[PDB]
Amino acid sequence: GRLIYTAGGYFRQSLSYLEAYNPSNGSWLRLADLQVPRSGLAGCVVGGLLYAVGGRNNSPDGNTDSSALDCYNPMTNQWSPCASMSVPRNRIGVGVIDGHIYAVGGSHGCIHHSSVERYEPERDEWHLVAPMLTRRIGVGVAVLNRLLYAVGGFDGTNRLNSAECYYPERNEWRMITPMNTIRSGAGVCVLHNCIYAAGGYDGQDQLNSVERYDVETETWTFVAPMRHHRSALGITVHQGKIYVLGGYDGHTFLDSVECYDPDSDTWSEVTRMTSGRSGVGVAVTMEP
Ligand SMILES: CN(C)C(=O)c1cccc(-c2cccc(-n3ncc(C(=O)O)c3C3CC3)c2)c1
Ligand SMILES: [Cl-]
Repeated sequence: GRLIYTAGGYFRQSLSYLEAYNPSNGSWLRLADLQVPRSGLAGCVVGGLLYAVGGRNNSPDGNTDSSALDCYNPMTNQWSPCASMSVPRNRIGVGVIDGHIYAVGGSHGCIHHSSVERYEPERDEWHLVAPMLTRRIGVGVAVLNRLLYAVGGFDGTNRLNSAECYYPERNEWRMITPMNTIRSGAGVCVLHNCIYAAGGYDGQDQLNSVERYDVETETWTFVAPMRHHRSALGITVHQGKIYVLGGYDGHTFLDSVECYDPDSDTWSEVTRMTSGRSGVGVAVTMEP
């Protein structure tokens, strides 16, 4: 079976939790802590291994942006450090193409990155690629048809409705149709032929709205809203369904986990995290 892994996050300070949720039986397992607490990180999976990428340790002892890449092996329940990125990237987005990890955007102090870099597990090496056309932190990233999409975020002055696409064989970014909603710190994922953008912050309010981009029609369409307004949510896909994990609603650090069924176009509550938190990294792989 396959589990939904949530790594890190934020409640009062950055967290080192790694916990796994099993959709088949409702259960949560607490597994080995991150070596370094971090919020604003991304999770991804390559070759059955879980990776935690970037973030920031917000701690009473000081605040440190992370250039770290760390690898969790479910077989051993151990974290191993990998090569660090060129730069710290808090509020990062990541996507996997052809067994390589793309690290996109994020912040280092007041630096809002447009830069993008690619990790090759077989060589344990990062290399920079073409930068985005826009500086983006709190950027949503998704992969569809071996193309990489960067969606919304914050450019240092404004939250963004814009999005762009990276064409690996041209090493080139191009704008796509902008979303119907400004979204920073949203959850972005892919399901079937569509990129979904769920929640986020629009500059004024946390959002419950959810819209999806069909690459064949180049248009964004709203689907049913989530039950909870949320920014800095985790999102993943498990068995053809979107799961959104935690985030912040303007009032509470949510423990709510909601699940979207695209056939009924409905959201439902499925479980709650063991504790409320925002800014987690999420991905899916085999059980330990
Ligand atoms: C209430 N606290 C501070 C938290 O919940 C929190 C804590 C740590 C980390 C994050 C986080 C994670 C990912 C992205 C972003 N992000 N990136 C950009 C913007 C923006 O406001 O535009 C944001 C905010 C809306 C979520 C933040 C949020
Ligand atoms: Cl932060």
